[PDB]
Amino acid sequence: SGFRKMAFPSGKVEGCMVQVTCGTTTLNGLWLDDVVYCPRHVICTSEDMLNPNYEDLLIRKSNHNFLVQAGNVQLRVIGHSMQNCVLKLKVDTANPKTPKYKFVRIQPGQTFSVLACYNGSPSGVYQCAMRPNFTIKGSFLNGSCGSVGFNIDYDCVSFCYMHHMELPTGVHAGTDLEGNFYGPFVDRQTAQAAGTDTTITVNVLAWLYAAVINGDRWFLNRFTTTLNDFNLVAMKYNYEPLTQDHVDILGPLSAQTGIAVLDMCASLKELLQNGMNGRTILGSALLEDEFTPFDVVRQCSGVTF
Amino acid sequence: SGFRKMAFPSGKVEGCMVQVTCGTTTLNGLWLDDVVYCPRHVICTSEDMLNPNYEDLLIRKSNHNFLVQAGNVQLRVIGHSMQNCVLKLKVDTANPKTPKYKFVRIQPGQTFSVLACYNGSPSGVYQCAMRPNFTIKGSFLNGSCGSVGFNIDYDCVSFCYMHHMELPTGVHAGTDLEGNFYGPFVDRQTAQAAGTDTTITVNVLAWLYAAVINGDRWFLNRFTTTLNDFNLVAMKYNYEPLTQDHVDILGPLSAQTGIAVLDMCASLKELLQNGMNGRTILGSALLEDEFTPFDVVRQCSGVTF
Ligand SMILES: O=C1C[C@@H](C(=O)N(c2ccc(N3CCCC3=O)cc2)c2cccc(Cl)c2)c2ccccc21
Ligand SMILES: O=C1C[C@@H](C(=O)N(c2ccc(N3CCCC3=O)cc2)c2cccc(Cl)c2)c2ccccc21
Ligand code: NA
Ligand code: NA
Ligand code: NA
Repeated sequence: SGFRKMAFPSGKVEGCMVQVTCGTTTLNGLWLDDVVYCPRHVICTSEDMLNPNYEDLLIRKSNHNFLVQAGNVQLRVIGHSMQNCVLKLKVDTANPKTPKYKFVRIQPGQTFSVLACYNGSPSGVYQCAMRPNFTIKGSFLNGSCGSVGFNIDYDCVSFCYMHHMELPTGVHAGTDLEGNFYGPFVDRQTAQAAGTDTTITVNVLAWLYAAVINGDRWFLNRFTTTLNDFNLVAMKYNYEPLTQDHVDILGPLSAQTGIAVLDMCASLKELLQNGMNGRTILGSALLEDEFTPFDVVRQCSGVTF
Repeated sequence: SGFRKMAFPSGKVEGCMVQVTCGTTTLNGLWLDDVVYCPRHVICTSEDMLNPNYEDLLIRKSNHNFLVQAGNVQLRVIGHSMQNCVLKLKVDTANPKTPKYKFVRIQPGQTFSVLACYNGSPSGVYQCAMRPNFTIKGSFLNGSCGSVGFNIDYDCVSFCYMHHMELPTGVHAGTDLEGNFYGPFVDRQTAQAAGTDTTITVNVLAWLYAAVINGDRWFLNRFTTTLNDFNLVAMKYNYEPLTQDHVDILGPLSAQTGIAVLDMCASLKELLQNGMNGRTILGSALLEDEFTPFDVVRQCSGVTF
């Protein structure tokens, strides 16, 4: 028992992190097989960040202008290319620590672990969600660019995020590993609007199921609702509308607990309308939305990698 | 910017985890150099757990009764010995992935990362604190015994915790790596009192400093206090008394922010007495106490290992 915000064990990813330097600019890269992936703004000076012409900037660079260090080992760069907002540096050595891996583009509301890195060295790991507005609420300082987000299934690492920028509002933006931003963002030092965000309803409901499995049960009530009725409440409180596909995904937790999804929705509706009355659920005084239904089942069943 | 409950990168520890089986009972062990460390209740059956005579149970075991598997590496056991509540299995192979390491006994209020493991395989990592009453609020299922807690400083892993037990209250108890329990606990399936817990005041203050550094400043007030006055409030709210040693440890954050420690104490006093009025600090609606002053500085300054 217990329920924590648990990250994937980071060692398979740690072995892939390198330092990339171009002129005087340094950030992290990801070394998989004989390619290093990093944010393309490695080729910028501070002057350039306001409005970079990345194609013109990169034309000034040759292979020997990219220094890649993996611990104390220098890698030889033999090719470079830009793909969207990432650079791909071909190196003459396959990383011996390459895990089984895939690149995935995750959906809003999905979770992943971040390995925060500086100078190609890991500093910490934490779990977060992709917000409905395609930002993440991370913890990142200058130099953290090229830090990656991932999920692990048994021996296979699915990379989903590469960190690029902090917005002037203090939330974080980045790309998939093919260099396409999540959300409307561009890699330039400019104020940039993020959507209105919303709370990830299916995750809240998953966490309430977690709470019940752990014996926090005070918020269960004698009420039920309908999808339509609940969705009126969701709208008012800036929650995502619930769909039957969400109901289906919550079926395992419903069966495990015996609590019908729409009954748990009725519990949630009462918490939205009445608040928590100075009580807590799984150590939280807010409704928590950074656990997926898959996360709840995996933590509550001890799955390993 | 941003502030998250960040764990240490777990790779150096993942390479030390092994499966230990004795008869039909399986749990995790920690393979360092040519020794494997695990909880001594590996030698029990379910019927033994109510009142184990560990010395008598262990006298029935020889080296060949302990199976140790490191992935599919099967290790040969050439010696065994009990130290307090831990078994030490001497093996004929030094672990090639052994990090630089030390064993430490941490103090209540200090934090560490847990690598939760099952069958010798890592499932997740999360950060937690040693409570004032020497329990931890973890996430652990049957099979998790032998999972360890640690801190990393550059290249050196300081092991501080080995998981042993869930109490019937659903909080967790364990030992240092010399097998001595934190707290009054014994390794037996019996109800065991943990005694009154308290909030780790110096950590709450550290986290308020973190909040200020991150621009969450609404709780700063026009007031100051004294140590004595604050300690009366701490007592009423089951907070640890603040001492000048704690004030000294908070000096770096006080200097960074320009807020004198007793001024921050007065902000904390007002939050204790008035609550948060439906507001949040660093995404929490409670006062958080699982970050040490060293943790805040490390996260806010980007230190790597
Ligand atoms: O999470 C981050 C990463 C970083 C960031 O956001 N940058 C950034 C990247 C490179 C530089 N460089 C390059 C040359 C010398 C230098 O400092 C600076 C800032 C950024 C800004 C806007 C647009 C983009 Cl695409 C990127 C940052 C700075 C402060 C606090 C947090 C964070
Ligand atoms: O975090 C844990 C670890 C585990 C626990 O607490 N055990 C435990 C250890 C071994 C067995 N064994 C041995 C033989 C087959 C078997 O099941 C069982 C329970 C325990 C209980 C009381 C006293 C002590 Cl020292 C240990 C547990 C069970 C359920 C949920 C969570 C947790
Ligand atoms: Na997030
Ligand atoms: Na983004
Ligand atoms: Na303990």
